[PDB]
Amino acid sequence: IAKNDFSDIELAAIPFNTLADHYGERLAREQLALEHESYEMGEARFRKMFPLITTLLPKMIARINDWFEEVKAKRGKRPTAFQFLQEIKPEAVAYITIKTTLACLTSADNTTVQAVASAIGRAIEDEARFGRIRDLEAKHFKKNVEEQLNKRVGHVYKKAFMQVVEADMLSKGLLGGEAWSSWHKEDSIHVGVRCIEMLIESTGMVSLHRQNAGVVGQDSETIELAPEYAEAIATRAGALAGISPMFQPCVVPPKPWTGITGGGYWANGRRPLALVRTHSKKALMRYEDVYMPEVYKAINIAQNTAWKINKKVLAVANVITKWKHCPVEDIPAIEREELPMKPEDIDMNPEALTAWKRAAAAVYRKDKARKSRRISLEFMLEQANKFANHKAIWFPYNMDWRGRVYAVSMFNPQGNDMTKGLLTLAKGKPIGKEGYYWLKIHGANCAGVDKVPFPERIKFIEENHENIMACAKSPLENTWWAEQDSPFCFLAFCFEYAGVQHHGLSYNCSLPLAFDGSCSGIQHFSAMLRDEVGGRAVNLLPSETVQDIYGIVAKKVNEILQADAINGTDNEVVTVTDENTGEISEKVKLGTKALAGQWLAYGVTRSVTKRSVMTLAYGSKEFGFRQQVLEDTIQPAIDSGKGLMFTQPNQAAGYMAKLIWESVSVTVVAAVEAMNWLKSAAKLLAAEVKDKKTGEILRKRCAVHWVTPDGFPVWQEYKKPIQTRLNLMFLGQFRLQPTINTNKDSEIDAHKQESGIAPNFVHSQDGSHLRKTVVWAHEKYGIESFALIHDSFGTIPADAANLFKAVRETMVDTYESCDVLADFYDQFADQLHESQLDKMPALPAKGNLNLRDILESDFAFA
DNA sequence: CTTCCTATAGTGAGTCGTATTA
DNA sequence: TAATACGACTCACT
Ligand SMILES: Nc1nc2c(ncn2[C@@H]2O[C@H](COP(=O)(O)OP(=O)(O)OP(=O)(O)O)C[C@H]2O)c(=O)[nH]1
Ligand SMILES: Nc1nc2c(ncn2[C@@H]2O[C@H](COP(=O)(O)OP(=O)(O)OP(=O)(O)O)C[C@H]2O)c(=O)[nH]1
Ligand SMILES: [Mg+2]
Ligand SMILES: [Mg+2]
Repeated sequence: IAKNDFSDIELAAIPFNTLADHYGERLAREQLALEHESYEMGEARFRKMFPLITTLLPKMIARINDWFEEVKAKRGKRPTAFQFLQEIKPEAVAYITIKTTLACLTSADNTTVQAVASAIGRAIEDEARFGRIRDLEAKHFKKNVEEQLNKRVGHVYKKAFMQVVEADMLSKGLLGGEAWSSWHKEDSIHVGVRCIEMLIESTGMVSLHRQNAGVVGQDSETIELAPEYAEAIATRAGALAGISPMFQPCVVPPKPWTGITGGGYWANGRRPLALVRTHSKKALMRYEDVYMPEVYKAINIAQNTAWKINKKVLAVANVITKWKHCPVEDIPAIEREELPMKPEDIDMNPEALTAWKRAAAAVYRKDKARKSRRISLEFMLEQANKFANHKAIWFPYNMDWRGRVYAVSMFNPQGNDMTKGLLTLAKGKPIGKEGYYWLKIHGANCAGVDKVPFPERIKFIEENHENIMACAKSPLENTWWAEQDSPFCFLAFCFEYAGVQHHGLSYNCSLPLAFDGSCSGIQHFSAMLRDEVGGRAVNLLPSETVQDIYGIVAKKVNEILQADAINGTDNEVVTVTDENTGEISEKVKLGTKALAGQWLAYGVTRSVTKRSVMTLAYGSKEFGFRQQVLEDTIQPAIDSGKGLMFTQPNQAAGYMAKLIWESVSVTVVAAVEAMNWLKSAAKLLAAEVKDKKTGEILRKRCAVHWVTPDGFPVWQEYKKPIQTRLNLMFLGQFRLQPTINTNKDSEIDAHKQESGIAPNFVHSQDGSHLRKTVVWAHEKYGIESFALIHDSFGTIPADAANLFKAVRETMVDTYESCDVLADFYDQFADQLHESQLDKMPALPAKGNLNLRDILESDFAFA
């Protein structure tokens, strides 16, 4: 390991020496400096900005040590937070916070004082340790190198995109150790809060508020950034200038993996990376000794995927985002969102002010979301304008306990349209014909044209030619590209399809082409049992037409809608003539007879029968569809004036769900049956056992354990947290008692462990198929670039073909020699359950559909 | 039971009883 | 001595 081997005096030397060694030197320094950028503000970097962080940063810095006095002078006990806040350079303590705080804020969802603090406290610890190493490394990567100019130049402009090396030369000094927080979540809270606390005193940046008090279930405290700053983030460009996510790209090939920790970043002065983001220590420790070469090589290749900033897009990106009315509504405007003032009168509770409590909160619920999506945008935009030039930039990868592959950089190619459109590769090659074709294809996919045969897609392109004959020239005028489902990503194409015609099929192209199936997981299910209609629905079959699984269930459910629209039942009795009004909720259970008549009045298309579908891969039944169909289509409908027919909503919601669950239950029959099967295994395999009365017991609730195709092990270990609260006199005002979970539990939550065993095993696959994919595709068709998004594996226009094919070749080959369902069993037959065994088997019946029919499946790429 | 994972996480004022320090 | 900062416990919560 790193430590125990050499004294910290040099642990910060090896990384730099080795770095400067390959690649270059100029780029070597900027690297660890960059990595450092996620801990403390550059003394020089700062003096260079001569606008926003500039103001907040110092005010905070001061307050930090300034607070250390107030505490040092006082007698009595000292605020715990302090106890470990002192031995830490304040110039960092402040910086972390701002960012880390601004970071969390970018989450329109969880902004609860819990999260932030977690996020802050973590970093602080991430600096508490690696203290000197984080510093001494600087004094080191500061001094020049050992002579040499030529080879020290950095790359000699040699356009060859330097490739990383191997564990060989890799000095044992560059590894990883305990990448898990050593502090107790309890204390980690004291720190952040206190940080936050002092961030408030110093800078008013963000304020804390009591969200929906007295609400025993939805009661919590969150921090909402102050307007001032918010306002100077939509207008004042580069506002977050010096602000950079605690994780940024790299302008050099990343440090290859070979262990549970020790990858992505080089700088041994920071926090190590976890190959598998495990919600625990032990879980990750299991992954130590695995002997799973296929897993590593896979990620190693993905990580070594060089990226370039789409200089053209950016050019317009940061431009329009500052327009009062941007052609992209997906962009949080800069204008202020008013609201319907008090409804004429004042003291009334009919349906006006009664519903006003929910007719006015929309703005109080949206002003919070906008600021989110905006703070986010400004982030991706800074990094862009930041690396805009950088020759090449890599993204480090990680994977959840399930396998799925995530990029570590917050500015990952796995983000929104803006973000993706602003990315591209570099090792491109003269697209040629094969590519040009798919290029025009990718244009359509993005153009929202994914419901038709390729021939009709390409057609779509040639048809809208002149539509681009000016879009790529003066987009600032050609507001057409900003209409397609993904304008940004589309534009990127508009800029290629334009030049490809200015240079010919010789026109090199680095733009990655995206390939996404019809409905992942559901595709894999129909693959491990061969659901005849299943694959045919998830387009997995060599169909001649685009089978919209979502749309089939529409007409399908629509069919049953006409049924109950003729007979069904009838408006059941109210709830009047009774004893003493025991239950007056809904004085009419209505009937399926009039229900269909309401739906047929709304339309019911693929829309409604959408979410409820995919979600099925996560565990969505008729119970769940109620809420979905409601808030997704019913609830909002009426909250817009329409939906004037839905007299009793909740009921109608129970109606469609009903219809829905049916329509699919018989379609993707394999999926459900499979899940129910899985969902059945866990239970009697998760819940402990006892004995013939008395009380004695034997088998202890074993943690889910099985192995993926490529070899990636995995455990569910869905333990049950043991929470508690703290007492914190926040800002000498009140007492903030945080309810937090203790990262030292041991108990396990069966229930969940159950409802999750199935839906997880899914991704585990469609996330494992992927690895094998890229690997095979690497050695098979010598591929290097991969713009994969869990199920959207992409590559250069020329590597399209090999990819488009390779995916199948794996999906098949894999679910062929391998038997997920079966294998899983063998993974516990004896290891897990002992006696009984029975009243649980009932293997799922297989279907007749040779997987080779996939190698030719035109659609359903994934 | 009732929508996976990029992890999470009911709140604050009363009232006390302890180590801990200037 | 006498002043801190807080875990522990317990209610009522629009
Ligand atoms: N694992 C996972 N991936 C998701 C989920 N939602 C979307 N994705 C994938 O990540 C991609 C981008 O996700 P986000 O950046 O989180 O959402 P978004 O698509 O930008 O939505 P919006 O434009 O309205 O901001 C799109 C898709 O490939 C999700 O819940 N889980
Ligand atoms: N794990 C997970 N993945 C999601 C979730 N929502 C979306 N995704 C992933 O991101 C993908 C985005 O799909 P959409 O573009 O929203 O729909 P679609 O099914 O592709 O069909 P279409 O574009 O024609 O409407 C689908 C899926 O693989 C989610 O809640 N959880
Ligand atoms: Mg979203
Ligand atoms: Mg998809």
